[PDB]
Amino acid sequence: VQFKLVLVGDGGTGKTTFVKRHLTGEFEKKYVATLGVEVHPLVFHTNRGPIKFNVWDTAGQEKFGGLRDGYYIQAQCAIIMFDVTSRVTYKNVPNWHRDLVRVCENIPIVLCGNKVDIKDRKVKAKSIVFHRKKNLQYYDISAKSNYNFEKPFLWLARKLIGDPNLEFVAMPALAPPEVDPALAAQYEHDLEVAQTTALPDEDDDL
Amino acid sequence: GSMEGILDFSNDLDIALLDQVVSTFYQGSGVQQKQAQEILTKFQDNPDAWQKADQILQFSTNPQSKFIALSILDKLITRKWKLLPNDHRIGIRNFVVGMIISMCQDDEVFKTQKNLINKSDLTLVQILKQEWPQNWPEFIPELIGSSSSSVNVCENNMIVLKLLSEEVFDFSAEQMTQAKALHLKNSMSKEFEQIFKLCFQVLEQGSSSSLIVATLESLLRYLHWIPYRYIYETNILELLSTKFMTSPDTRAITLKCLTEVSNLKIPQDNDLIKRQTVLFFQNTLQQIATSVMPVTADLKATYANANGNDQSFLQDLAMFLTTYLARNRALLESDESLRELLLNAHQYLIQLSKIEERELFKTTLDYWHNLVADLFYEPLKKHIYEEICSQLRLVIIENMVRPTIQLYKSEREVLVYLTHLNVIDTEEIMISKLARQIDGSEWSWHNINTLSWAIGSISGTMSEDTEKRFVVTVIKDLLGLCEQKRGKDNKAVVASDIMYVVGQYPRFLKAHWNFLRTVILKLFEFMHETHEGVQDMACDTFIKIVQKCKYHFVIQQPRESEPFIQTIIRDIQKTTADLQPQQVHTFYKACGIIISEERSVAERNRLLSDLMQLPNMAWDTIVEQSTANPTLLLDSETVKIIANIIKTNVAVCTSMGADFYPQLGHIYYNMLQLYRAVSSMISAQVAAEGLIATKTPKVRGLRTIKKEILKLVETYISKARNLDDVVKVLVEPLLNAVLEDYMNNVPDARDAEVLNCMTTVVEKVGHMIPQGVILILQSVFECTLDMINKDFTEYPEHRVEFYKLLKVINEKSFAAFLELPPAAFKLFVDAICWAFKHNNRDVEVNGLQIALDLVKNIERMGNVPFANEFHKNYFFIFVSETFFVLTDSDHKSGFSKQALLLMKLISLVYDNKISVPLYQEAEVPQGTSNQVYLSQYLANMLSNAFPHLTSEQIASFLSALTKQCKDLVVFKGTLRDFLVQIKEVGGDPTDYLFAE
Amino acid sequence: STVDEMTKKFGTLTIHD
Amino acid sequence: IHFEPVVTMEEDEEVLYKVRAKLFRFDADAKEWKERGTGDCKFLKNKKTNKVRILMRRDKTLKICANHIIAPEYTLKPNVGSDRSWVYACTADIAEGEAEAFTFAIRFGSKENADKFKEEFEKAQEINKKA
Ligand SMILES: Nc1nc2c(ncn2[C@@H]2O[C@H](COP(=O)(O)OP(=O)(O)NP(=O)(O)O)[C@@H](O)[C@H]2O)c(=O)[nH]1
Ligand SMILES: [Cl-]
Ligand SMILES: [Mg+2]
Repeated sequence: VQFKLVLVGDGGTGKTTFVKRHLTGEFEKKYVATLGVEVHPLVFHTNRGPIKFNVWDTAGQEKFGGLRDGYYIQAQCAIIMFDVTSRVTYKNVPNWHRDLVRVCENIPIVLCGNKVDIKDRKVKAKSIVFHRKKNLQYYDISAKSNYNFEKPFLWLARKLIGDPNLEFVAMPALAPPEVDPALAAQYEHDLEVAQTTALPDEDDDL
Repeated sequence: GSMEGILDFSNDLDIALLDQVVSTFYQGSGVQQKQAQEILTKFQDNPDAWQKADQILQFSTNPQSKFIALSILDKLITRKWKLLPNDHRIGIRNFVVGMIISMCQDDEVFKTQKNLINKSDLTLVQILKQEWPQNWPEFIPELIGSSSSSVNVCENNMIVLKLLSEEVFDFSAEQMTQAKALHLKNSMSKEFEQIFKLCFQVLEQGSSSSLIVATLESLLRYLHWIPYRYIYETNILELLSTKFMTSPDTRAITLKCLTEVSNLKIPQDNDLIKRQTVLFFQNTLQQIATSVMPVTADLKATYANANGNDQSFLQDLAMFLTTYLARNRALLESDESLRELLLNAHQYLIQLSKIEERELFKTTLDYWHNLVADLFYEPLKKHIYEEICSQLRLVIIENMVRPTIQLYKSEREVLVYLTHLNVIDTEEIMISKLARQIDGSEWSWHNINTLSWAIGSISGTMSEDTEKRFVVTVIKDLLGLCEQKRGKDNKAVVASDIMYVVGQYPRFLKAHWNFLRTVILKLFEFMHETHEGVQDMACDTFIKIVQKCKYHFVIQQPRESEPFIQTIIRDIQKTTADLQPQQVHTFYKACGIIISEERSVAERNRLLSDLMQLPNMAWDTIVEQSTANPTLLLDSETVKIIANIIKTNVAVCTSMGADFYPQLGHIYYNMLQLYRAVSSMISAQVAAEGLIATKTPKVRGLRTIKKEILKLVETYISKARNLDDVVKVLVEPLLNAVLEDYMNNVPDARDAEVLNCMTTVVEKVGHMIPQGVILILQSVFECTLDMINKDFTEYPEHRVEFYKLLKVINEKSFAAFLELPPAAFKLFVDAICWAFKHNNRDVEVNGLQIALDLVKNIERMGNVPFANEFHKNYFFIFVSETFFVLTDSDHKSGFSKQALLLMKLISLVYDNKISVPLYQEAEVPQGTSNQVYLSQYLANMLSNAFPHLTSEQIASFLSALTKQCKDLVVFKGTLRDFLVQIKEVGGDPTDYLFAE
Repeated sequence: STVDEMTKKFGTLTIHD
Repeated sequence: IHFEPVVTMEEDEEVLYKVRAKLFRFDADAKEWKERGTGDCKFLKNKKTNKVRILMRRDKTLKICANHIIAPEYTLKPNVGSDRSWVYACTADIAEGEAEAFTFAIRFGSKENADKFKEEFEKAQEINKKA
């Protein structure tokens, strides 16, 4: 049970960072522009069984657009992303939506306003109304603070499975194995480096 | 690998190979997929791939391959169409039109390859945008003709027309020049009478649902721009509001059409028009009640069940009802025969407002705000809606959100209006709701929180006597509810809600001192409670009440022996003993609010000294100790003590501002000496341990001391009223303590907060310290610029504060830049342009404003050597650098300010405000005007930067741009037109005559 | 007096059984 | 009369310790720490074997970001930049399936919680030494 998801939006809005957070748990602080598209399987465990999203993370920068709307063919769901600290990225939401629904004429779509962790918000909550007439779900999100970061996938899972009571559930925790004096020095070397590399974001609550 | 064969154009294109790449991309996975992706992008981006497009479209059996072929053609049509030999243009048109016909004639293809047909229709529309109607006057007539021979062709023609309308009226503003947009809009308007006839015939006769839906979809687009007579002088409203609301396949689109009809430009005079507007609403609501669901239906449950497209339909119904009623409900409020319709429509909205869906609730709430505001002001209206409003009261009270912030303010506003409209009804609902908390029928943490937020939200709406009875009843009932419950968890929830309600009724507190004192003393008790959240709630409520009731803490109340602020300060140690540092600072800040209400200077200063007794004693001690042994400052406990002392001073200074000066004077000199001592320790640690030292807890604690010292000085100076003292007492020791330390630290040890502190100093007293501002620049300018001029990412905070500082220096003490040696002034200009190129708005905006202010500063100097040399050296640098970010597609966020700067620069020459030739004696004949030279420079600059533009395009653009340099709106339109034309070949140079 | 009754009651507010 | 009426794999473990934390893994080929998850870190004692493991799940998604025995050989060591974190080597973690080895760092809300974690971590190492 797998579903193709296309993720679109202006360059710099956090599409790749958002997916990476879901794939590995990491927060990538650097902006390395996506070239064309990157495809990543993403599985969630639910009370209806596993659901797999084949996430097509597309490029938002025009000079790296690749096949552009060719990526949308046979998509079964989508996320449109903008950046609440950048008004132009919201101004372009209708353009991305236009190109998307010309190819995908009746799929569930989530509109996400990312980077709500930043104090100086520029796209105010009351300005965000494009989703209303287009029947898109909307969420404030932050890939950095994880605010609402699961909601886009939870909502899409419920639409794709047709079950409004679907919930994410705890994946089973298999018993871990137990525990080579020849590598005592190789690990103490990697450890010495790790100890002397400062952990990031030491001011965060965690 | 092998798949790369399609990239070899010397050989013929093997279609079967193309599909293996295409299939591998779309249906494959992992490494293979990634490889085919890169191969397809390279194939698609080959500037000759379009030549191989008709091959793919003719011989491929894969719909995705043909889609990609059309994308390749799209790139050609939209960017290089006009460069082609005319034969290719005619040929491309012919085999797109022919392909579309063939696909529509094969019913199996028509129904199974919708994506490919839609892509072909859009490609056709791209050709129409290039060729129609000037080179294709028969398109619309021949389209209408072909429609009659086939339902499939007719349905697809509705898709083409839908896309054409979108491209011309909905998405032309930023994609076409103004002239081309107007040309296509007029052309569609010229032939719409024929288009509408076909559309109406289909709707009136057609029986194919798919054809009907496509026709209605195209109608939705037309309603954005067509004149209202096509809607009101035909029978189309009847069809929309009856026939098409009955079948679910047409219901969704028809409702969207009727929503847009509710927005048409319509005369407000004709009483027959008003009848038609009433009639289609009546018909729509009748169809909903008979074919979809009755007024009584539980839409909350239906929406939650999420069957089929029920959620989208209920969303669309909310949009229809709110849109129509916001504009037209007055049409239904006077006629007795329309009263049931008016109230049934509002009852559907009541039911819709019970749906659990945040964004839909905000849509209905926006409407309710519109209604209850009008009922509050408009004579003789509120009685019509009494039953609607009574239900709404319950809806908003039961969906109150946590004081999300925007939603609460919206809910509060509606509920305040509703309370004024019927205060008795509001009060009875709230007391009843509280009864159902006490009897347990509706009890829960969520439900009692929600009701408490609602009760608190209407403060100020009742008379003081009614409010008194109401507050007493609510608090009594809540107090009994808390006693009734068992367990800290339950009691904490209720006790917190009690304090919330109390803090929302300051009018009550001000009138009942004995009660206010009891509340405060109870909050002080809660400050010893360890249950999670209680202490935060107690401190937050404390400062909230103080902000509103401070006057009653600074006067001596009857039956009391002293102002209560004295009593608070007497016991402050016991009261806060169990609080965390942040909570202690909130407490002290609240005391500072009160103390600043004392306008007897000697009493206020005495209160200030007494409040600061404990921090001052702790301070005096570790100023002695820290001095006798700088090793202490490595003791994390001493460092934390120091930081919390300074943080306490910041908190009190935040609330007292100018009144804080006596306390600042108590610590100021020893505080700056501490700043130096801490500074030496940080440097010593980095020297002994390396840059990694700055990550250690020890150095981070030391830098916190420096940052809080800077924040304290910032906070006071930004609020100071006596600026002579700031200049004569504070500034010199401050600059001596911070500037050299910053300049002579390695980059990783420089505190960006130094720049922020200097910005405040310059802002507040910059005009009084010209030598100090020079010293600031000398110490921070070159060394900070070197930190941030290698990339756009390193040292983000220094970046932002750096340009904030330059901006304020340029505003308040521009003479400081005049003293810079020529080499450093050149770096200043480089720094400004460097700011242009940032995508970071927190830098780009300031960079453009500095540039604009700098040009203005220069202009203000008049005809003098420095201004003349400035234009000779830098005028064209600023012109060209601004043009670069305007046109590079990577700084669209700054367009408005880039345009302003450019218009100012051009207007300088246009008004002969530059007194010297901008050229060199040898470049042009003697006597040449700067106007002529500016146009020649810009013509040559644009020709080399955009070599695909014709000389005529460039000349016409510049002629229009310079003519319009006193009209920003028009100037910006010409820039936008230029940005369109640089994306394609062969743009029409007459486009730049649009304004003229 | 109704305010005084409620105030007395408020004075005994507590969150522990 | 008779009226017929209308018609994780942690269950067998004991929770010795539970604390909110943020887990990092060291990417030695990029020389930087990468977050692996934030959530409740639990020491789970198997009731049959009396062996203790660390099981940690991400908030909301509840996906496992740590699952490995608290081996008595492991040694918690401080990170240069933190007084509320521990660094240690793990030779067999199965959060993502196949047992890999990792250099983990785990950070807590306070030095106090980090020191408690240390205490509990070593107590659990003793538990696992006996079994
Ligand atoms: N403060 C903050 N920064 C974020 C957030 N999400 C992403 N970023 C940052 O935004 C920048 C761009 O992230 P990225 O994922 O590459 O954006 P993108 O939409 O994929 N760009 P592209 O279309 O070019 O691939 C990164 O530096 C990232 O750290 C967020 O939620 N908050
Ligand atoms: Cl007051
Ligand atoms: Mg990306």
